[PDB]
Amino acid sequence: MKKKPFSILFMGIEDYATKGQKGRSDSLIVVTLDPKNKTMKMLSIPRDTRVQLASKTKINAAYSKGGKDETVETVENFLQIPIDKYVTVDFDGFKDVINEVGGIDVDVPEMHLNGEEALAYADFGRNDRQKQILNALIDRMSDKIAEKASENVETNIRITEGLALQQIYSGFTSKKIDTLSITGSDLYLGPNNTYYFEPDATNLEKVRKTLQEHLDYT
Repeated sequence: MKKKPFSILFMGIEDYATKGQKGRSDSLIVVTLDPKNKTMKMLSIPRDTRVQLASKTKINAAYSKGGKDETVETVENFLQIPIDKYVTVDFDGFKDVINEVGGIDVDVPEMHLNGEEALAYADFGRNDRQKQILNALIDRMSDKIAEKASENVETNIRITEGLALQQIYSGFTSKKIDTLSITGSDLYLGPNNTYYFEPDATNLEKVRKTLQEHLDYT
């Protein structure tokens, strides 16, 4: 595996059976990796962020009207960086994969936790707990667990690469991820009061530059 930096979009569903306005994603987390330098940054995109979908401006419910490929292109558009790898997991598949690696501890407002727990252990308060979980999973190992956990998710991360990665990132990596944030305010629209997260322009542009530089990308 080359050691060029690259991005991963983790998308969390409930379905795999998504169809109407009810297919939407629950979690969107982006990680950027720079293997050569054993680095990593991480970003959470709040479900209600108000974006142009890949022309009104709606939440990032691009999965519902296009599936994975739409969420990916919306996110690329929103972050101005290429998404190289993706990972989509269900509610079960999630719980599952956690059991697999052995479960893991977090923290809670520490303790271990079972698929069901962590799974239920989970805007912007939910968001902190999700990175918590990812963060725990990443620490939970910094050979078959892959094969299994992998055939349970939509992804384009091959086996060789995954193994190459936990190998490169065994050393130096635990609570070091440079975690970024999308900062915005509340915006309510219409009578019924449909809620939107409106991201702060200024921060967005600093998040973009940060990631762009980490991917070595203009």
